[PDB]
Amino acid sequence: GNRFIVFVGSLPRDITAVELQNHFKNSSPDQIRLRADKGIAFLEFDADKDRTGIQRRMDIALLQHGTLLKEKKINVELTVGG
Repeated sequence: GNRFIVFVGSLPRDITAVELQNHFKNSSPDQIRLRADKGIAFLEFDADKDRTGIQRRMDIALLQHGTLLKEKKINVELTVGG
């Protein structure tokens, strides 16, 4: 309902939660679940936490689309509404 999810993928085989937390630290996610099985993860963000702040939190997370992580390039897209 009052939350959105970030589809992050293409992650390295050796990925660590430390490297996930430090990336999205500024965007402040609610949920963090890494699935190395497909090199993807799920990051929920509580929209109810801030009606006018959830936007920037998503922007900051979305800006990581194509960033480099542990010598791999990763993707970031929306997941909820398609």
